[PDB]
Amino acid sequence: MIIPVRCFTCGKIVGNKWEAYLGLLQAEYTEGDALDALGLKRYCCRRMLLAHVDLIEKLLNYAPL
Amino acid sequence: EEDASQLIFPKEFETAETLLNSEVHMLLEHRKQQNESAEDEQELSEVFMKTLNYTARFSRFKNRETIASVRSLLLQKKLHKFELACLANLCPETAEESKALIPSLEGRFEDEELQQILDDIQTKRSFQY
Amino acid sequence: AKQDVIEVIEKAHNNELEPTPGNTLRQTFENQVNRILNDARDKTGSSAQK
Amino acid sequence: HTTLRKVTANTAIYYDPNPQSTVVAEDQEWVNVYYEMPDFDVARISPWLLR
Amino acid sequence: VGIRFCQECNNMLYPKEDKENRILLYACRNCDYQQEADNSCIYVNKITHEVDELTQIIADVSQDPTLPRTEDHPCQKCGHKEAVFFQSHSARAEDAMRLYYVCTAPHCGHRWTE
Amino acid sequence: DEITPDLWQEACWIVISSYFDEKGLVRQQLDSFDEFIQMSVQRIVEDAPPIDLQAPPRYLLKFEQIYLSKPTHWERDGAPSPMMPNEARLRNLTYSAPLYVDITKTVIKEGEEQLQTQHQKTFIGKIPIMLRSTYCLLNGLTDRDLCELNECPLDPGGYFIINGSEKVLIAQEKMATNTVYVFAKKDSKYAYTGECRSCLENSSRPTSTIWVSMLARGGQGAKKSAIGQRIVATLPYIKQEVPIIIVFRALGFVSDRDILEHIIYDFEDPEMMEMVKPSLDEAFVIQEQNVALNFIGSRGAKPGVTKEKRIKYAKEVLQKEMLPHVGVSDFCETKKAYFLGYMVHRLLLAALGRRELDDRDHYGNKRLDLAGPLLAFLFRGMFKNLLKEVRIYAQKFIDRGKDFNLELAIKTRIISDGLKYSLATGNWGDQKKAHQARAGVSQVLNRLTFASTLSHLRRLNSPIGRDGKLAKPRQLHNTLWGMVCPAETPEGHAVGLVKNLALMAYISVGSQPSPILEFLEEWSMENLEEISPAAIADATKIFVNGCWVGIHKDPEQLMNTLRKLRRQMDIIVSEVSMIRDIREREIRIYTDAGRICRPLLIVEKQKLLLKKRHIDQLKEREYNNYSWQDLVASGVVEYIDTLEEETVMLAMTPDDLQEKEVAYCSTYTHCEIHPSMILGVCASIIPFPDHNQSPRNTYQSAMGKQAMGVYITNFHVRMDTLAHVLYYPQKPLVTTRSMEYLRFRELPAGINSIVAIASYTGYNQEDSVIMNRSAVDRGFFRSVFYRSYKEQESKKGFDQEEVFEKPTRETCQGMRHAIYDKLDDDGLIAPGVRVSGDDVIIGKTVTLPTKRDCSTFLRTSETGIVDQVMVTLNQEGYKFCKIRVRSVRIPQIGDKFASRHGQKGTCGIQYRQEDMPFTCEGITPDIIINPHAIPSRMTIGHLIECLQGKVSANKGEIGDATPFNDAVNVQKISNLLSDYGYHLRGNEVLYNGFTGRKITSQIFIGPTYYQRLKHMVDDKIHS
Amino acid sequence: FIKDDYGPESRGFVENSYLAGLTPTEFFFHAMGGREGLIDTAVKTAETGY
Ligand SMILES: [Zn+2]
Ligand SMILES: [Zn+2]
Ligand SMILES: [Zn+2]
Repeated sequence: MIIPVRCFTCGKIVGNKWEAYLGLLQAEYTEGDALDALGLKRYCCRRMLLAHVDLIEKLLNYAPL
Repeated sequence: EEDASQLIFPKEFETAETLLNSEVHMLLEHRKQQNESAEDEQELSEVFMKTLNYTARFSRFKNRETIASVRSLLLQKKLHKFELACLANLCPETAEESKALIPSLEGRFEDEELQQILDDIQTKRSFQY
Repeated sequence: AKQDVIEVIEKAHNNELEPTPGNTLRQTFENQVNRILNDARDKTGSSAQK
Repeated sequence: HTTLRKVTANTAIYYDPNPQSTVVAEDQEWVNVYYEMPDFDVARISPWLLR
Repeated sequence: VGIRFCQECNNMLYPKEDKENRILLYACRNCDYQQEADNSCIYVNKITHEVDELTQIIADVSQDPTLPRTEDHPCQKCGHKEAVFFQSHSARAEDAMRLYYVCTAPHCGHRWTE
Repeated sequence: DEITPDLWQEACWIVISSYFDEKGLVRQQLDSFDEFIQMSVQRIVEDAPPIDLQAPPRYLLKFEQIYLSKPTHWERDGAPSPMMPNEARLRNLTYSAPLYVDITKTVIKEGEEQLQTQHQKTFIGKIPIMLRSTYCLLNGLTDRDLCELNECPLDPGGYFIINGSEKVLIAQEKMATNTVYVFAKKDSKYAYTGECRSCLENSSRPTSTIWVSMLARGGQGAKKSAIGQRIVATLPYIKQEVPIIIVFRALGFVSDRDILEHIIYDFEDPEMMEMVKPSLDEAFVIQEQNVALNFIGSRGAKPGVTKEKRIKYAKEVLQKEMLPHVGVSDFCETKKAYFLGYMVHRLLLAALGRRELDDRDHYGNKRLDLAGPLLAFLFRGMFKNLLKEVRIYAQKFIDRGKDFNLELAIKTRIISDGLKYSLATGNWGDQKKAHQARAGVSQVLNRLTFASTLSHLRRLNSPIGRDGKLAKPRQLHNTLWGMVCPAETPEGHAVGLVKNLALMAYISVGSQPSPILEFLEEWSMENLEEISPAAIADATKIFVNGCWVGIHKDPEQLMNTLRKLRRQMDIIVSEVSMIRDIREREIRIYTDAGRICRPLLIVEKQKLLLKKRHIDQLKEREYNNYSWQDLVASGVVEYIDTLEEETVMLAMTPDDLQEKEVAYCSTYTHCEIHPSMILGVCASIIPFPDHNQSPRNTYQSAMGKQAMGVYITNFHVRMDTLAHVLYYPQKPLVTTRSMEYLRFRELPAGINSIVAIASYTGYNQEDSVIMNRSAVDRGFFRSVFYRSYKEQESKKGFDQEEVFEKPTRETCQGMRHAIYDKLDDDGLIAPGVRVSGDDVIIGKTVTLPTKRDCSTFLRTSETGIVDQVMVTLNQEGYKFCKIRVRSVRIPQIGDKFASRHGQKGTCGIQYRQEDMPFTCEGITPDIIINPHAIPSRMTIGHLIECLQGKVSANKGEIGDATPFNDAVNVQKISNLLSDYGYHLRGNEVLYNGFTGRKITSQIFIGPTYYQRLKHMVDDKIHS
Repeated sequence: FIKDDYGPESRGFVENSYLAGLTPTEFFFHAMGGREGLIDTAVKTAETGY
């Protein structure tokens, strides 16, 4: 549902990078360019950000109890 | 000591003639009609009601003409009376199915002739829509 | 193989192809084309193994 | 096993009033010589044919 | 091989033979009208049925977009290069493999086989 | 101007985007129901026979109009409160709307005084409403409103909620009606079959089929051999086979020449004439029309005692029972004969071999019945019984002389329960009726995954019975191209019987043929009644829904005008299809529903009608009041059905038709937008399916449905018996363009994995896989499991009733050893309590004539925490509650993991990060698969996908997975990878975790997308 | 494909390897061949087990 805390392969933190990843996308930066800025040299971590879906956005639409 | 596959059963049932599930429904309907209106008696037993639903659900024929035609068609052959109702009630799709379900047929029926009999039953059995 | 199949098709188109005594023209044409395609797969496949 | 169907090309039922008519022109040349011998011609012959 | 209808009731004229005049005449049964037959042929039957398909091919297939078009063979009586060709559609001739050409001109409708 | 090939790749996908934006993925479900609820329901009521009651007092009851209101819930108070679709699922009640009918009765008591009363909006009953339909509460609502109602905006709908269960009406293929088909069967006593099932418009009477057979030459006899082959036609109500020639005599064509005129159009051809001669011999003795009517009535089902009755019975059978579609009145003898002659004429062509036999599997000969057409047939069953109930109820009232109130006469239960029964159990028709039922339809909607839900809605079923048995529905036919997905098919005995609709393909909703019929009259078209039979020899035949409208002198001009009208959205709708059988001089126009068709770009003079300006408007499709419908209006794109696709040329891509060194075909009529659209919902998500083996693509279709993931967004509010939701459903690195339309990107059902294909420690066989224990500890494939428990306390018996309370050991006599501290004072466990093993989660007791415990324990021994508890009142009004138990399943050695293609592989062993083979950069693969699977039970696409995934991740761009995109190539991907300091083929040097020495073989490692299948070891063992 | 076409591509000859990628026409023809195998495999197990 939400971005994982760290890469499942090595263990590098990726949750904190999600907030900056989206901010860079709207800043006219390329999809791959944003990953380099965050400091994801390994392709395993770049996977966690390049092709991630934030489903919690649609779940938050529904009102709570 | 009795087995249907080997055509062994009490000698009393030999004189009896088998009946189809759809045909029995007609007999039950005749019994139901008279009891309901002809005479003022107690309601029919639960056993009678249970078998009526079973016959109606598994009734493979609409009217008596279809039932009579199948009965006449199978009577021309050497089919045993036990197989007469069992084959019609089961309605095997193909000859191979009937022999496995009915071991007796394999004794005196070939793979080709029987297939020409089951398909005839298919042309008689009526579907809902 | 593709060119050979066309040549076989052309022969049948012009009635030049002669059916084998043990088969008819329509079936004979299907046999000749099948061998050309079947042989190509085996020949190309064998080269791949090497 | 071969039948007449596999060896026959075409068939027709023609009408010839008299035995010598042979309305079919092409076969008139060869039927004449064969028919000279009165084989089965001892009496009337039906004017039908099954060539 | 053909079929003829009488003028009285327009019914089948079965072949009948008379013993007096010894002439085959097509006579109706229900109506007394009878007419003589000049063909002297009752019917024919081609066992191999090697009937030419040119008469069967319809001239209106020129406008068909699916049928392939080849300019190698022109029409005999037109000279137009374009000509639509296809194989026999008859199941009887399915065993044989042949090509039938039809002129692509709007009104020619000529059919020929090479 | 024109679309350049360098830009066609982006342009082609833009038009497809508009098609799904306007139509959608469930348009075929909604459209058919909309037609059924808008016109078919009205037609059934309007076409109802008059109700007549007699015993002097005459009562005539007629239904004037039908009024339908939006769904509402009727409680004990009876107020018409709105009933939201979500409420239906939670309360386990059918989602439906009330049905109202206007009834007008005229009563005459022999007093020469007629008076009538008006009944406004009589409560006839109710009709289940398909979700997202015109009458649904969620039609035309913005995404914001749907969330407020606890409904997923991405959910396409198109199903019925019955008793809280979502049911989808599986389309059932049926043989097309009002069509002549000639088939050859070697088992029948006759050589050829003139089968032609004829029915009127939507349905006025039950379908009637007549087989105009032709006796085989095998039989030999004194007279049979002479005449040889004769035609025999069997009437629907005549047991014996009567000669076809006698039928025409019964119509009124006493003259024998007229019989040949209708059958033989070309008198010059003698081959066909000889075939009809023997048929005349049998019917020759019957010369008078009355004798022919007498002859037919002799073998009738119920022959009349008197001679005159036989003629009347035959007259009614031929007029009404026979060929209902061509004519139902008493002045259609000429029209009926012409159609009958055509059937014989069609038989003659097939017998002589000049016409090819109709293909059994041809989808043009098969019609698809959706929820609309299916429910339309069902609605007649209850409505017909509804009149009987009114008649029977009034019968006892009428004979007594007193008027009968209508409120009691109309039965609501039959209409309500009648539709609800079959839609729930799945057995069509009436179980009271003594006939065999139809099982397998209205199945439980598969909500395991969003892709599975989409596939189920578009699911198709092959015909059953004689039609399916004779044909080969399992075998894949050529007609499925672009209409039914070839790869997608369930694996097992029922392989190929169940299929899925193609993405772009949709089934015709249906339309009235009246506008088309009127169009022909004003043009050169001439009806049969006006012309003589001799004019049919040269002209072309025109058919409208299988009806003999009449021949046309010039076929080319009319079709060109007809084509223009279709492209211009004139009186002829784009849905309508016109078929031009050039080889047979037959023009067939079909307007009935159930016709599967797909859009196709129109090509004129080897030039696409779709220009750059059209794409430019589509690029700005939003805020410009431009949609897909505009494209059809401009005539750039139209719809082609299976029959019209028969005589329509297609081009794969514009590059094929623009120019070629050797012209394969210089006359292209239509061009496919993109070939990949042939794939279905489950097949579309597969990259490089062409690179993949056909069985593997079919295998994935089954695995894809079984994959666990986020099925919808509003999962928390709803309660489902089985629902698996993934912790981190991540969109794939390699995605197909069609994936966007499926919305699988928004709701994926898998997690990518850096898969190194190697044989590590020999713990993975052909069917196995090795995981990374450290990765799972970080949430590699973990998912939640939801099981909903339902229970209601109902007063079934006056003496004994169910109640909800704590089953105390003292007050309760019979009980099972378990912990009862979990239950609260109300007998329901509150949310947030951990439950493990055998534990009571809901308290229920029966006051038997002291109470006996009948509570419900956990189905399995799994340890879970209750998520939410719901208390409601069922339809009967009794207290009813639902509770969802939530458990967390950690992937282990017994779980089955499957790639996007290939056979599922169980996790042979889990290894820690240290034990896994690390590369030079320190990247331990998340999953290791057996290399020996790749050869046979796997595809090279896995290696290509790994290569694409490595490039996609390294370059930070989502790869394109178009099956037939020439831009993407293995060599091109390899070159891109080499630019990022990686092997062009993706091979890497992996250092063994146990021993640090380099492995001699360089392993191939890449981020391959993977999905977790529902099959888990915990479920099996816990059972 | 044009009417009455007996060429390699028209009749289902697949000249492209899995690695190279099959043409749209070949993909459907490949599916038809694979479908027959699945049907045969499904019935083969049922008959052989009997
Ligand atoms: Zn990482
Ligand atoms: Zn006459
Ligand atoms: Zn010409």
